[PDB]
Amino acid sequence: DISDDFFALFLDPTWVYTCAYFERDDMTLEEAQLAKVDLALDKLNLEPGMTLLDVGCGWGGALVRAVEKYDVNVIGLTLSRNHYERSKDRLAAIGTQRRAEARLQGWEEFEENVDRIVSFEAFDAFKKERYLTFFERSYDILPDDGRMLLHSLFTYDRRWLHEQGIALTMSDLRFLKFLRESIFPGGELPSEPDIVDNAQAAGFTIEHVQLLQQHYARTLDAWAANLQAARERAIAVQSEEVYNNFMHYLTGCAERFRRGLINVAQFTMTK
Repeated sequence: DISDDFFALFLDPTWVYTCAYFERDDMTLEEAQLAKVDLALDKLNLEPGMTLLDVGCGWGGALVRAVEKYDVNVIGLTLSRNHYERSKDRLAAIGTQRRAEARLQGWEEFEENVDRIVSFEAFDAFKKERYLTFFERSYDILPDDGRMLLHSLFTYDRRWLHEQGIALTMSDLRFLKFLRESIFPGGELPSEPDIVDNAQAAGFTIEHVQLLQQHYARTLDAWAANLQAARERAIAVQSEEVYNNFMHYLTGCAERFRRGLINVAQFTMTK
């Protein structure tokens, strides 16, 4: 696995490794990551004491913000031990009377009632055979007035891209191979209908779709600039091969968000 010490060289202090939201053009990376979390959590209409489930909680940045700003009980799920350990430690260091727990557990095994669900860039890594099952389970554990904010990457097919004046280049195919054949996201993404049609089949209404395509291009630019500035320490923690691979991933994904080849969006999902 890639060490937390490597990610610490280019992530902001929230340890959020998903698309930020530069709500104001002059926000720092940290302010834009908190704005992204707040943007999602505001759509859930949280009241203090509600229980929020975070599917794919990462290193705990969103849950920590959820407790601190919104005063909710939180459950975070992750299958990554490095993610679980940091989430566990950070939530315990919060001074709160609320429940704040991280679990080394997949959503497929989680069956408690919660009031609201949020998920940042976990869905686009699910198997397509689990798309509907995820929304059926999400629907089932939410109350009658429950809400879910699904933040997810998705891709476009050749024909839609052509209608938008975009074509995939040989360079784009070589990058697509490098994704699947290495350890990075973006390979085998869902389409937008994969999200919308399965969510609606499970009974959800799509209240709102907010695209963040160019916010991700800026986020990836910032991670790449941070990593370049810390290149020597990055190579010491890992290796030159890993540094160059990460730099190829970050700049290559930023380029393809700017070109419009893929997208990222927050789907406000109601019952």
